[PDB]
Parts: sequence; C-alpha cells; structure tokens
Amino acid sequence: KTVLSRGYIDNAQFNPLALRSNVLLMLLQFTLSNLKINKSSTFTSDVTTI
Amino acid sequence: TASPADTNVVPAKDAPTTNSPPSTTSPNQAAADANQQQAGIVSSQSGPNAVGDSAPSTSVNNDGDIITRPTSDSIAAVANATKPAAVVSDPQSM
Amino acid sequence: SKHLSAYLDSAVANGPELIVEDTGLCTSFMLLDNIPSAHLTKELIGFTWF
RNA sequence: UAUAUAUAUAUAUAUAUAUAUAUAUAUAUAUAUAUAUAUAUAUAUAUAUAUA
RNA sequence: UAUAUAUAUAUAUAUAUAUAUAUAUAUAUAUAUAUAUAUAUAUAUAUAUAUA
Repeated sequence: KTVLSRGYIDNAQFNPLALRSNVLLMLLQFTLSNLKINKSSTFTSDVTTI
Repeated sequence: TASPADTNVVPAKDAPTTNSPPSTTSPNQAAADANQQQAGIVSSQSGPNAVGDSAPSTSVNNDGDIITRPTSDSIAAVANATKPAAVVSDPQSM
Repeated sequence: SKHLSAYLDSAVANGPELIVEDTGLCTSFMLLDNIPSAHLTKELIGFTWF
C-alpha cells in the first residue's frame, strides 16, 4: 500500500491495478535497507572434530 | 571567520513552490508575486518586470489543473463514490 | 543542527551518511518453522566428553 | 394469523463519555539563532566647562 | 594647541529584559481512525398483556 492506495483501500485489501508500482517501491526499500559495509570481526580457532 | 552558513547555502526543500498562497483564481501570478514580495523586492523598484511573470504553485496540478486538495485524496474521492455492497439480501438466493 | 539559520528560502547542506557497517550475517531471508513440531521422543541426546 | 403495548436478547445508524494511534492549533518549560531596548566597560568623533 | 571633567553620537564586548524563528519535552483543545461503555432510533427474535 505504499502508493496510490491511501484513503480508499480497505485495511485488508490490495489494489491489483497498482501492483507493479507497489512491488517496485517495495523492492526499492528492500534494496536501500541493505546498503551497508560488511565489517570484519574477530576470529577463533576451531578444535571441534571434523 | 569560516562561517558554514555562508558556504553551504543550497535551495531548501519544497523551494520552487513554497511561497504560493492558497487560491484558485490565478495561482501562478499570485505565486510569482509572493516570491517577489518575499525576496524583499518592492514593486516600485522592480518596475515593468513585475507585470507578466508567473511562477509554479501548489494549487496547480502536474497535469495543469486547479486543485484544492492533494491528488491522492481526489483519487480516493472518486474511488469511494463507487463501492457496491459486497453481500446483499434478496429472497431468491439458493 | 543547533544552527540551521539559512537566509531566506535556503538550507545549510550536510554530508550524506555514507559509512554504515555491519558485523552480523549478510542476509535478509530467514528460515523458520511455520507450524510447530509434534514433540517426538528424542532417541539421542548429545555428545559426551569423558 | 395480524395489529398495538411492555420486558429481554441480537444487528445497524446517530449522539455522549473513556482509552490508544495519527494530524493540526494553542499554552508552558529548556536549548540554539536573529532583532530591539536598558545598564556597565573600552575605543573614536562632536559639543560645553576648567587649567596651561 | 595640550591636559582634565561632563554630555551626546557611533563602534566593540558583557549582562538583563522583550519579541520572532527552529528543535525537544509536557499539557489542553479540535479533527480522523480503532476499541469499550451508556443513551436514542430502526429492524429481527422470544416472552407477557390487550384487540381483531
């Protein structure tokens, strides 16, 4: 319900006619949310079996 | 000395249309006048430059129409005007 | 932001937040049990060390 | 069987009260910026008084 | 011309007051949504009374 839905859509409905744009924005937010650097942590040596 | 306020000047958010007064008559001319008056210029010093100009306004739709509420609400209004009842009660229903 | 005193309809530019780093796991999909188990007998407990 | 009255239950609408969320306005407190006024200090200019 | 004093103006600093803007917090009001309660109206069901 990101766009073109506020005001008229029911709380439990989605508008099929606006699906592509809503999906598009949803993916965009998904993309933006992950824009971060993969830092390196400390390490330990494993001695557990295999 | 090195005042950032004098070095980091950039247009503010909603700059192109912020000063537009809420009206329906001649929004672009009115907005243009508001910008001129807001900037501190007085008409007696701008002279002929003030008569024909026009500026973007919030009252004008992107399609080029006079709007009085956010376009989403206009979409909502027309949508709400057509909502047939989902479940109706009639004697012959099986 | 103690001062943002730009003259007229302007603003003081700030730098975008670029350096963001993560030390967890580089993932955004999760594995979960939608429906709980039936709580079966274990038949095997775990490792023994002495 | 139908109508009317009364009681109870359920549904829908409207009003009022209370709680929670969101928006807008107002008030109060604190911080920062700008303007104005008053006081004190320092510098400069002008006027007046006194001395040489 | 120089010195000293007083007054006025201007600049700079500090303090105090007031105003305006922005941020944060709290309170109140209004609007919208949701929940709960009460009242009123309408419909349906059940009971009782009266009439046909």
